[PDB]
Amino acid sequence: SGFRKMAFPSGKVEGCMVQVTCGTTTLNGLWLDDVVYCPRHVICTSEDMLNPNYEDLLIRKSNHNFLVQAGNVQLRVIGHSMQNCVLKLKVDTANPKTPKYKFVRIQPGQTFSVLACYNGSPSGVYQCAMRPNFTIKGSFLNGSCGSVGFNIDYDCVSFCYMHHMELPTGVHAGTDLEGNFYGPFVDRQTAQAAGTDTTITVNVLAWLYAAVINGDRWFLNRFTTTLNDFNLVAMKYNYEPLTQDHVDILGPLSAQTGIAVLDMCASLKELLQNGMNGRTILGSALLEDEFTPFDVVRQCSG
Amino acid sequence: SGFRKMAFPSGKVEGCMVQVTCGTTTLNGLWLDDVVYCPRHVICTSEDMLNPNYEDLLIRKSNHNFLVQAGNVQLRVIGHSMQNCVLKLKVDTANPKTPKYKFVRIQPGQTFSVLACYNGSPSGVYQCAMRPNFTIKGSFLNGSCGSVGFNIDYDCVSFCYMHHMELPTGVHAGTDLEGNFYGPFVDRQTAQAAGTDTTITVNVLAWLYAAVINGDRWFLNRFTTTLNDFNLVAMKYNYEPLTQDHVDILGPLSAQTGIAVLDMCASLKELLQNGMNGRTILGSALLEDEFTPFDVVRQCSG
Ligand SMILES: *[C@H](O)[C@H](C[C@@H]1CCNC1=O)NC(=O)[C@H](CC(C)C)NC(=O)OCc1cc(F)c(F)cc1F
Ligand SMILES: *[C@H](O)[C@H](C[C@@H]1CCNC1=O)NC(=O)[C@H](CC(C)C)NC(=O)OCc1cc(F)c(F)cc1F
Repeated sequence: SGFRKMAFPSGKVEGCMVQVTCGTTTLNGLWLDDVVYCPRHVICTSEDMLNPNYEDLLIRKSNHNFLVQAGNVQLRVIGHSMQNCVLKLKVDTANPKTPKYKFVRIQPGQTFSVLACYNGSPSGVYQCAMRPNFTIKGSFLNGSCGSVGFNIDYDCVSFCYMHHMELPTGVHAGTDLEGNFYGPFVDRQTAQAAGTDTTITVNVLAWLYAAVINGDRWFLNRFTTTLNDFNLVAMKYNYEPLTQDHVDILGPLSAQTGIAVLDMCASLKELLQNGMNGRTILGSALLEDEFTPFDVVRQCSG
Repeated sequence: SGFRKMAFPSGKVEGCMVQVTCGTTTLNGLWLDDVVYCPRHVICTSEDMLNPNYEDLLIRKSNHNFLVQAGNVQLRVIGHSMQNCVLKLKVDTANPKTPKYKFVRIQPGQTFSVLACYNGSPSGVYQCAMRPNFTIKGSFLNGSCGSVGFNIDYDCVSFCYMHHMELPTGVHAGTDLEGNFYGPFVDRQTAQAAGTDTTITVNVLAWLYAAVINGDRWFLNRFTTTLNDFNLVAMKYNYEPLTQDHVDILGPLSAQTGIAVLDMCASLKELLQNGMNGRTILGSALLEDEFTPFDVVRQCSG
């Protein structure tokens, strides 16, 4: 009973967070086996940030320019390299707490847990969706770079995000763990604009199924719609098109509730056209689009 | 930048969760030093649940009736006792991962992180407030009992909640770690009603300060109010009275934003009387009351 935005338990990742210092710049790194991963802008200084030439900056560095601190213990850096926008620091000690892990590059609309960290020390955990415009709506202050996002599946941690920057609109941008930015962003100290965002339709439908599973039924109707006709209304309200692949993904939730997917689409259409009229769904006065179908199944039951 | 509902990192608690089995009943326990804490209704059966006599049920049990599983390892139960609504199981092994910890009984309006668990295995983490009617709005399924709520302060875990039951309205009730229920509830398989709930005024004000710190200023006004006059309007909208102690607690946030507390009260009064007119605050169309002043300061900065 109840439905909450829920993060994965963070213990397996907490044991991987370290502090990386280069000069007067300190941020977080991810320590897996004998490698530490961190954002390459740790090697920048005050005037570098505007438009840094990272290959030049890195060639001017040596191993002893990097300070890695794991709790109170200093780790010796014995090699360094740059891969896209991430720095990889080889250290003399393999992390004894390295979980089973993978690196994954996620698609827009997928969610993950963020372990916000400062100075190598975890601060809090929360759930984020990769927006269609490749930003996330996080909570990050100075010193948070190198915090990572992840999913957990049977004690295997899939890392999918490393934090690098904030945009002027207060949203956030970063890379996969191979250092490739999500979206068009670059790691420079400049105001960068994201594309216009859209609402993740398949997630809104998943969340309406969660509401029914939890006993919220007031928005259902007897009407039905075609997929093409639903997507015409979706365009008008800046919702992503719903594909047949999305319909199939909602299959299990549709089977558990007995509500056909295109039936739930007819409910969403009426909610988009008439509003909620002062009612709420799962406690929300706005339609929620940061729960995937997987998130709903993981948390709901019978 | 950004403001998110954020849980504490859960690693220190994950290493304390075990499975407790009595007969065909399985739930979660908390393993600290050589004691396992769990809800006493683990010793109930099908017909016991309606109105169990727990002292009778426990006198009919012996140590070997309790199965404790820590991961794959079985722990030997070498003693047992009941304290209020919690069972305490002495085991032959002290938990090597026992954090520094305290047991605390919290006041309504305070928040904590919940580590939802099933079969001794952590499932997810989320933040909850103890409501004025001593329920929490959680997400708990069959098998979740014994999941705990906690706060963390400089690597000391303060445990404040253990989960025992759901109410017919879909909210949740439980005990402190000494086994005393929050609120009037009892651990019987019966429909129990909570008192009428009210909104946590000091938390709503804290969250309005978070919005200003984050650049949301549209709800401010030039007007001001007295505390007595604010509390007359609070009663009309089912808000808790604001005390001078609450005003003092909001001191730091007021000093950082330059907005006097009674000035922010005048904003809240106008929001209560006129609504938001289709605008949002920190992404919310409803006023949020599950962030304490401490939560805001912990997460916000300059
Ligand atoms: C790394 O810790 C930090 C995270 C930021 C800091 C505040 N909240 C965050 O998420 N990342 C940065 O500070 C990056 C460093 C660059 C070298 C990549 N810069 C950044 O986020 O700048 C944002 C920015 C910059 C300019 F110039 C603007 F005009 C607006 C703006 F939002
Ligand atoms: C323990 O795991 C479980 C947690 C519940 C199960 C579903 N969601 C939860 O949070 N606790 C219980 O099942 C307790 C056991 C009692 C012996 C304390 N019962 C319970 O929650 O019942 C709720 C209930 C009971 C009756 F009879 C009703 F009519 C309504 C109702 F909500």
